[PDB]
Amino acid sequence: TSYTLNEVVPLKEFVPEWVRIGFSATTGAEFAAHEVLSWYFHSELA
Amino acid sequence: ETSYTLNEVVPLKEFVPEWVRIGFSATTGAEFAAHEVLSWYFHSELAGTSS
Amino acid sequence: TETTSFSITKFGPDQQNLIFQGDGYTTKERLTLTKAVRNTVGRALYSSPIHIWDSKTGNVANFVTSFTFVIDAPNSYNVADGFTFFIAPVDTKPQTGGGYLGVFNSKDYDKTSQTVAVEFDTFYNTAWDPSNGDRHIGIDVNSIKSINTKSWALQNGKEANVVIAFNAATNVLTVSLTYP
Amino acid sequence: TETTSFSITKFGPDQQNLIFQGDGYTTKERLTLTKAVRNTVGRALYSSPIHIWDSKTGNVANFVTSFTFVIDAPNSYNVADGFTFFIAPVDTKPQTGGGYLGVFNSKDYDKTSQTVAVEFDTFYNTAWDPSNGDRHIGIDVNSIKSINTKSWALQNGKEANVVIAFNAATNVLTVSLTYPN
Ligand SMILES: CC(=O)N[C@@H]1[C@@H](O)[C@H](O[C@@H]2O[C@H](CO)[C@@H](O)[C@H](O[C@H]3O[C@H](CO)[C@@H](O)[C@H](O)[C@@H]3O)[C@@H]2O)[C@@H](CO)O[C@H]1O
Ligand SMILES: CC(=O)N[C@@H]1[C@@H](O)[C@H](O[C@@H]2O[C@H](CO)[C@@H](O)[C@H](O[C@H]3O[C@H](CO)[C@@H](O)[C@H](O)[C@@H]3O)[C@@H]2O)[C@@H](CO)O[C@H]1O
Ligand SMILES: [Ca+2]
Ligand SMILES: [Ca+2]
Ligand SMILES: [Mn+2]
Ligand SMILES: [Mn+2]
Repeated sequence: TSYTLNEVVPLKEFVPEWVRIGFSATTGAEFAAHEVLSWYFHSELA
Repeated sequence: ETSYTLNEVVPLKEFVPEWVRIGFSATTGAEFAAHEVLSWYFHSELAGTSS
Repeated sequence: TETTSFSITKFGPDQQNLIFQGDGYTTKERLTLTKAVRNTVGRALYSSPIHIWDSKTGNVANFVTSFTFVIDAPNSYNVADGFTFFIAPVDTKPQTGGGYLGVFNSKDYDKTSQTVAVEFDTFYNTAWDPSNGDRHIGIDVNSIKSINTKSWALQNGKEANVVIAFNAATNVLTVSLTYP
Repeated sequence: TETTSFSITKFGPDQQNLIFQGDGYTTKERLTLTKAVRNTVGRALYSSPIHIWDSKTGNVANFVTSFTFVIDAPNSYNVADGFTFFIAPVDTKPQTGGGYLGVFNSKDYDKTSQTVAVEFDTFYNTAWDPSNGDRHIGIDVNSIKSINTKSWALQNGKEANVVIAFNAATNVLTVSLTYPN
């Protein structure tokens, strides 16, 4: 089953030049366990 | 093109920790010189393992 | 040219190249952000800063990340709050929990946040989420109120494969979620 | 499987993915470790820890690094001390300067050191360096006395390209320095 979402997001306008990337998950009154099983990342700045 | 080469068997797991930092060092003493690095590429690949 | 890459196929007990915040920790080869407990926050960041754009040149990076995650709820109705992949300042720390997913603090646009996030939101919060009440994938920039959302059906306990990619030439951010 | 990779083709003024120690800094697209000044040390580390082997499986990583460096001395005769690519504990800090290259403290094996380094040594230190007095490439493990060395002719001010590779299946560490003419 696949779900796909696309959007023009001009990153330069919102984020500092140097960034940290990661994951976040929370619970409140209701809850679930949130887990990540593997991670791949690659970036290329010219 | 003039090349220089050296190969040695060094069993790294007998010497370094499992997690490491890599880098460059340069010194001068009584005599000196500028030491610069113009570009740097690195790639490591550990089969399977964090454990 | 500047390039950063890494891959972690299975997380070991001492993943030193990651920064953990909140209750984030690693167990049984998985990164666990949250336990099925209420009112918690967990986050994990890659250790290196990454260079995403440059003011001298005006250039911005192309990038791609892929991960597979699992959401495991007590049942398919009582599920909250969701999960996020985000890009934030180097000194980023947990923001508000619950519906704010650990990364934002308001439904109003806040330029100070400097955080873009792709969210997998499992709880309907009436003040900002889609009024259809559905579970959804959304894109957030500096606000918990998404710029755009796609309805998604959670599959409790199943591994989901996500690919997020950004094309600097068109400034298009694409996210693809697949239950294989 | 774990991989870490990066490339820096031109260093910028604020290279936040590097940790600088001593005098190291970046100027005009170069990472400068020392200026041509006496008695200093400059070190630069990649900011991420790298997983180089695993105690659970006993597996060791394969890795490759290439870089171009320049040594620029006041003349071809009064040059010291040299340069190093090293692999050390995550909390590595500068050790002795001078002939020790900011990475070791002794001529004797020091098990607490836990660092292995490939040196490009430009000054003959009578206590430990190969007696022929030549400048050389050396592989060092826990000691400034290289376990193996190759004589190298310094071309002052020229770019040198090196490739360092470790093959986990054989435990062979290979070092290649080429001067492009
Ligand atoms: C129709 C109905 O009553 N449905 C209930 C919800 O009312 C309830 O939602 C919670 O309501 C509380 C106030 O009554 C809030 O304090 C809760 O907010 C916290 O939890 C949510 C979900 O985890 C977070 O998004 C928030 O950020 C807060 O942390 C919440 O709105 C839920 C919980 O029992 O059940 C419905 O059936
Ligand atoms: C045979 C002869 O006379 N050779 C001389 C060397 O003696 C001289 O080398 C220096 O000698 C000093 C005292 O004799 C030492 O203090 C110097 O050591 C310091 O500098 C070197 C080089 O930078 C470092 O490796 C050391 O760690 C110290 O920092 C050095 O050995 C040289 C020129 O100085 O001329 C020779 O011909
Ligand atoms: Ca919500
Ligand atoms: Ca020497
Ligand atoms: Mn939402
Ligand atoms: Mn030597």
